[PDB]
Amino acid sequence: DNSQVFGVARIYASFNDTFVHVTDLSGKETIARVTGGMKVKADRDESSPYAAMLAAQDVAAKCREVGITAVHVKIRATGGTRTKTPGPGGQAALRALARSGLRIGRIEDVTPVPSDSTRKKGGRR
Amino acid sequence: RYANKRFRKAQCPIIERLTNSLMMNGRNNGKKLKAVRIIKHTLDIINVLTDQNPIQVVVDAITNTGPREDTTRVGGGGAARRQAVDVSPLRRVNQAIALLTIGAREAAFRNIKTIAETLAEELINAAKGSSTSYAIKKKDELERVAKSNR
RNA sequence: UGAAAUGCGCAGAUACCGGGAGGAACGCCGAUGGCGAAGGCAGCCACCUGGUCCACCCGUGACGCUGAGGCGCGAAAGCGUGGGGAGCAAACCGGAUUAGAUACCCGGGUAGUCCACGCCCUAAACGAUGCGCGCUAGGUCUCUGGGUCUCCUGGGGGCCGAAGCUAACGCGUUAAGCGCGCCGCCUGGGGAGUACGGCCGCAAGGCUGAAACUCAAAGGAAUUGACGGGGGCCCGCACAAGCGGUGGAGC
Repeated sequence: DNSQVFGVARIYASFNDTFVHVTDLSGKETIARVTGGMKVKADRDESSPYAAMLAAQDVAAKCREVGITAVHVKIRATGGTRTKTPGPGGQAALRALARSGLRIGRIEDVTPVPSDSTRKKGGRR
Repeated sequence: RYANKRFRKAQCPIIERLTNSLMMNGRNNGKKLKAVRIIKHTLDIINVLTDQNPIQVVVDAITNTGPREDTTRVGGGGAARRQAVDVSPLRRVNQAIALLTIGAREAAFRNIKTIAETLAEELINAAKGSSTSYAIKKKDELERVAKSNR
């Protein structure tokens, strides 16, 4: 709509799925993608690093119309994929962006953590 | 690989090495004679049906038949992806010649006491003057496979 | 998860954003580092407090060393009362694997793990090496103080090594060397850290600690060898490349 060119990209990995949303210098999201956004179904789409890759690109390409060029990447959460590929899951997204055409100014890990909300199950703790 | 490339004596009729190679492809059981005859007779077939000189027709055929890119399997972290790759110039000829003879054998037409017509027809069909026939198909198919998995 | 299943989810889970509550731990810095007598101790802040090194050589003037029994401290688990409880998780309840699976793997889960007060007192509580002092080549890296600060000097942590020691492995100014002082401890293996007695403990248990009988060994280090999905280098029609074939039919 209204060219921005410089902005932020938030990569939110999880064991389930990857969702990336690009934003303005301000923080208001330009566009967003995920594995679901692309037509890929729940298990594979969601997590698969491949998916993360596709989602990353879709996010950038869509943002390209917005006139996006440079972006700061923020990584939140850890997650990946089951896939045979190395599938860090998060990394692929970080990669797809660097390649997508946008110049990535920086990668930053700001995974949130609770002070200590509630007990995790899932064999955690 | 199998061994160092041995140089081949050029063809008695037209002293072209490539021709001998083709002849070798045709021959089996070391019946070198029958093999040479089939190729020669085909060349005669190329002369009548087609105004062009056989030697030119054949070479053009091989060109159409040589695959530029082929896909080779490789094991990546997951699954074996088929990596596309160039083909050696040496490799391309062996594939082209081999594919011609195979496709030629493929043809229904059983002409001449032997195979000789199938070779004659196959080569013309190959030419890109006529770039059709079973030989070209394989060639086109491989290239298509490659760059599919670019 | 090897594959799975149990399990959770349409009373809407998972993934995503915001808000809140609660418990526990304290990423990077972080070390090959530091502190403490040991056990042990790592977010930041303040208060209270122990030990320790160096320089000056100023004060006392042998006031020293060790230390049976005592007293105190003493990881984890465990115990008592009360509190707390997010995650983790003996027992336990399920799923799977298996010949069986009272296990390893997966899903749950109570004590417990956290705090306070009291108790227990153990350990591969290890450097498997009691404390002090003196003496006996160096080299190298490191932490902390002084200096005339491309190195010297003091305290500490590592590595290599003189002399020497040691069964060997190894130790070697951080001694396992050369000496002196004092403490503790050993005396073949099993029976056995058991029995009995005593002392301690709420309890679990702890400390002390045998005998009969029995065996020619038990044992330490190192040597040759055999044995058991690390690395490097290199071969063979071993694979790949390629031509012909067996597996089908009849014989």
